[PDB]
Amino acid sequence: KGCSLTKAQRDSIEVCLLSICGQLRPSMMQHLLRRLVFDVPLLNEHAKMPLKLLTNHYERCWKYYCLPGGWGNFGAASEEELHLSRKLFWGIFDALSQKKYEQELFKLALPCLSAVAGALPPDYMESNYVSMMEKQSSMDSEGNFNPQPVDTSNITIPEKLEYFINKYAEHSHDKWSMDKLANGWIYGEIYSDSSKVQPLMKPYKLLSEKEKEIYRWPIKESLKTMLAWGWRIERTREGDSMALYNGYSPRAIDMSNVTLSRDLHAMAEMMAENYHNIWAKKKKMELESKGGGNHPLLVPYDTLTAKEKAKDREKAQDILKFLQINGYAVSRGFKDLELDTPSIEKRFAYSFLQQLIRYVDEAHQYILEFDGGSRGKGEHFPYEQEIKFFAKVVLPLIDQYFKNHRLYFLSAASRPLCSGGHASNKEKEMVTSLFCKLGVLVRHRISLFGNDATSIVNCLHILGQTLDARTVMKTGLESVKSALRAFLDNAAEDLEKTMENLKQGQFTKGVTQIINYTTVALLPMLSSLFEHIGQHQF
Amino acid sequence: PCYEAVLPKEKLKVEHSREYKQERTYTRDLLGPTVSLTQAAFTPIPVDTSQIVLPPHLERIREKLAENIHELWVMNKIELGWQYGPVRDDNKRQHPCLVEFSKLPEQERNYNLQMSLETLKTLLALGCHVGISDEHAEDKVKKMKLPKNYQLTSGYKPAPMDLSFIKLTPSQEAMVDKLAENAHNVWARDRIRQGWTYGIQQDVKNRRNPRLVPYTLLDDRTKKSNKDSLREAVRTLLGYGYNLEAPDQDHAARAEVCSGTGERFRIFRAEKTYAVKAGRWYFEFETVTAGDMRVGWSRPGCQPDQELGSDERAFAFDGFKAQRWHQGNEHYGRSWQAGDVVGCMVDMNEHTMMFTLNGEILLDDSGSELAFKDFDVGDGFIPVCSLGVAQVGRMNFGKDVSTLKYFTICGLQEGYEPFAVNTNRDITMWLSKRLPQFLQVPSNHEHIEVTRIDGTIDSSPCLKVTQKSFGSQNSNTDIMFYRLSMPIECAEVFSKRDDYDFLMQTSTYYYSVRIFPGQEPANVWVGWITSDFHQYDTGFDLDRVRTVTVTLGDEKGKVHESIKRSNCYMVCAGESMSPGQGRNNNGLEIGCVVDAASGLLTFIANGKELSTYYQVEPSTKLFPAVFAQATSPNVFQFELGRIKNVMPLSAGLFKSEHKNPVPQCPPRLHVQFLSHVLWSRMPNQFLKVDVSRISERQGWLVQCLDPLQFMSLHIPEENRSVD
Ligand SMILES: Nc1ncnc2c1ncn2[C@@H]1O[C@H](COP(=O)(O)OP(=O)(O)OP(=O)(O)O)[C@@H](O)[C@H]1O
Repeated sequence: KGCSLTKAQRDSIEVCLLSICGQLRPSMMQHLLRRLVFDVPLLNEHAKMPLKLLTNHYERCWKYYCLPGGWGNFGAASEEELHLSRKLFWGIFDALSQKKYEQELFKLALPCLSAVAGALPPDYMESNYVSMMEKQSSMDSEGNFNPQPVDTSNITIPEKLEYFINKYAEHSHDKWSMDKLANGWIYGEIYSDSSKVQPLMKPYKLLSEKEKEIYRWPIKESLKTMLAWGWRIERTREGDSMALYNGYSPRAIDMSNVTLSRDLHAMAEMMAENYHNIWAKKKKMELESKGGGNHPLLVPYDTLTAKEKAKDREKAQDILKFLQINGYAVSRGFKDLELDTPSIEKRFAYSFLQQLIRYVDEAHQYILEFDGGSRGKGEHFPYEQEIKFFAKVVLPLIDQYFKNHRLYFLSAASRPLCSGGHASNKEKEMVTSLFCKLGVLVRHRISLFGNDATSIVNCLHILGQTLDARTVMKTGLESVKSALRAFLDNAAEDLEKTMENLKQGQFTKGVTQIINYTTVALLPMLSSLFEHIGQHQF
Repeated sequence: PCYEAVLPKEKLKVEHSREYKQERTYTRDLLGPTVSLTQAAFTPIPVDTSQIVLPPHLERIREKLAENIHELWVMNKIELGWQYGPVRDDNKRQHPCLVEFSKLPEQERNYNLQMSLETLKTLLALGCHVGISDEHAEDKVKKMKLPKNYQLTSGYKPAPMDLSFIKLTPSQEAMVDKLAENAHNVWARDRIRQGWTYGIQQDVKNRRNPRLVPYTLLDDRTKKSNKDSLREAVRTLLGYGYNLEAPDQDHAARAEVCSGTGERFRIFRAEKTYAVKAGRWYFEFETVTAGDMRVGWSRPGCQPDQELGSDERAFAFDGFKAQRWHQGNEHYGRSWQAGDVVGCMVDMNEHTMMFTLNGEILLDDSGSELAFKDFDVGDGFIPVCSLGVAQVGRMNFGKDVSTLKYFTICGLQEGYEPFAVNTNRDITMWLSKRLPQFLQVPSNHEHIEVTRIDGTIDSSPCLKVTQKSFGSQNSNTDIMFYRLSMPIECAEVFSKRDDYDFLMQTSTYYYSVRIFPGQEPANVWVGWITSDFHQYDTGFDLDRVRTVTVTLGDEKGKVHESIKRSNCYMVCAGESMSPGQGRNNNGLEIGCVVDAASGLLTFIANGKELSTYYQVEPSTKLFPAVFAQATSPNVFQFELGRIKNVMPLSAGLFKSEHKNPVPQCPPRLHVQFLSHVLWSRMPNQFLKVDVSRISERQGWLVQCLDPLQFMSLHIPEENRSVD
């Protein structure tokens, strides 16, 4: 993303990153994907390399995202990868839609978008749950780090936590004293740093009252930033047992040896980025106070290296471990109220295909306006960019999506693909409506097509032999049935009039254009329809 | 009597307790793990519906719904000839509930109303949502006429609008049928609450029921009873227009979780000495049932616990997925149906293997017929197969060439020889052992590590258990069972600075176990076990230990003595802790003392004598043992020290050190752990036993008349015996 790079330097970086990311584990790059989902939709000259890298990733690891199990060794999706991939796909799709047509940019973007579409499962439920403190503000384009501190001074702690930090204050003073012992300080009456004599050999019952507050207040802010995210923390009988049992040499209960659960390891590391970002906030403020000497460690925590990050993992781990040592409980900030799985709209393919419905109906209205303006000599319309986008991406993307997901649309959870792949009946019938409506759009319009009619016919006939006609005439919306029957009947009289004109004239202007459309498209189209009908017994 | 415990259509037979019997080796039916027989106990499980709240349109539909439907059921009974009368007796064709709901007992009327409520609420609880198609449907009142004579005494005409108009879709029909299943389950709940269990016939004297049986096994006539009530209820409910919308029906796969213990498969193979090192060989495998079976060639080092093809030991072929198996899974061949033969071929000299299926040679994804291209000779190859849950298979080693049927069409002309081409004696075949045994912890074992700590002048000799793979991924946490190799022998006849004389004449022995800090002790159990202990469970508790109480009584019946027998005598450290979290200061020290003269097993923890104590029979071999679940890299440690006035465990264990107060840990003593990686040898010849029904008067006859013998090798220290 740096700008001063030369062309050769840029190319070297591109090829290096391409090779590395291509040969890396699929799970590793989701961290970078989290920045790619935010940087790609700008689609500047810089986003080209992200487009290649996304293409290669999804072409490599489509089977991982497509199969619920994926590769057995690689694992399976985490569904936040699915959410970010959905957002990436929709952002590229819509942004490319509203930007103007550049031939090279569009040819390069097509494989990427059409590969994300193939990788994403069609039936993908939208995750009704959302994230916390999305850090796209932190990974700001200018400054490269905005260490925003989450506000926490609104919540207060109860008397249970009062006793908790009291006992942890004894406990932290205990490590104070054992660090003292391991360092070499000794008991005396005078204060000298070299002599290794601290003025604090007097016990806890007399211990100074300022000295916990430097443990209390930071840890207080720590527990309140826990409780700000939604923790409802309670206590068990272990603390009651402690109370019942009821400058000095302590002993430390070994404490790293106990291993922690997966979700709370993630919990500690996320609270760790929150508190490391607060630390980097004060450090950055100190940096503008100085006005120079940029601190090298001001880089995002996702970009920090592990050795220096141990500096806050040790406190995260030990503070949580002593949290259930003093017998409290951990709670997730929120639990989902309801999952809206009945919604067929919750499927990825549903929202996607209705977006196709709106875009193709837009194309229908345009081609109507282009037919009304085709009686004018110059078809200089503002919608040429829209039709170029359509016939160059969306219809080729339709081709890609269906030739990636043949089985899902053809399977209705009948018996093929015992893993699943159910395309619902109404989803199927509206897909058939899209097919017939595309056919209506493309009929007798080859000449206006800038040689794109070839690709149009390719997508048309592959859709012709990839249908669910049996399902549609056993179940469907009868208005959709009427539309498809009207399309097939319009084609029916087209065949008759093309018998006529070709028999009165053995050799082949609107009638010339439409008979050319016939002789070059309907014969493959009729072959595809009849062969599909005769192979699936429709 | 035991004859009436048989399931109704099931037929009583007397069969072998174990799977296998005496028959020809090629006709032998190898059996995989059986499915767990959880269906033996018929426990009704009606779904609770108290949480279900009825929609307002259903409260203000179901009163007249209920009244119409009981008027219809009294129509359904007057169809059979059922008449009203003052007397309650059903036999005399008279019954005072045939009258209108007001006149009939309001208690039975209310039971009918709330069972209609239960039906609707249970439809709601099954996800069977209900949506009225149109309110005009219940605005309009269509009601078929009924003559007075065909009708009841009341003038009400129960016949609703003509029911032939409405039809119920198959999925709705299915859910409603299993709703009726839930209804009969509620009836069974009531019967069990009454005290009324399954039998063969109506015995008010014995007070059992015959008809208590699962619905899939339910009797026909009552089957049609619930069918007719079902028909009536759903037909009326649809007639009132209250259309019910089916909940989504998604496929679910259980894939045979029900099985005996955790065994997923059983591995069958020949003897290691029969390994082939050169030449070409052929054998056959007949699949009686289609299933998750694997057949092929394995190396002598194949582990009975791991699945075939996962490691480098074995080469196998899978049917259903059509997958070759060696160091991974790749696509090959097709799936087999029941009765298919899949016999294998191997060419050792050019190092190739091929497969067939009913004669035709299976091909790769490519055109290559070669199942596995090239491989090293190694130490040899030996036939092997894997049988899954509820799977039956047969192996033919070609002792008789005529029994190999597809060999002639394919395999013979190429030159392959039968595996048992030239053998006068039958092949000894080895299978995976089902019952785990205690064996020495391997050094290569990556999960369990044992350190021997020499005892200094101030420290007792110690054995400490460590997990090397703790904290790493792919590591599965499961309870491990550990014991000490040498047992303590109790006295044969029970008698009914320390003191040197007392320590010399005493027979009490002591060992202690330290649970290292970080290993929470509720997962740690300490005590003694006997040689009979062979139970492997992922979840172990002191309640489920096997025990029996033999009571020997005098002539009139008084129990003059009673004995407790159990293989496990163990205590938990979690309960042993008196102070909660008071153990994290230093590792807790369980101590066990055994008095061989009196057979008293008492435990001392942290200097206090725990209340739990055991009494064992004379001459009982007790193995020191510790069961623990790992929560830390360091789990626990054995300590062989001696407490005041007690003889260390070395004196009890070793005879040559009987009178040596100094604790010792000789190299013979070692820590063993329970494991499943062991083979078993199937006997070449079995006992000939014939069983048959002589008559009803004479019963089933069992007869064994010819003797067989085997010489058993007995390991003294382990109290074991093997052929
Ligand atoms: N609560 C009730 N309200 C109205 N009629 C009832 C009621 N219970 C039983 N009857 C009548 O008695 C008949 C017998 O019903 P029921 O099935 O309860 O009989 P049972 O001999 O107790 O046997 P079981 O319940 O085990 O099948 C019913 O068909 C019905 O005519």
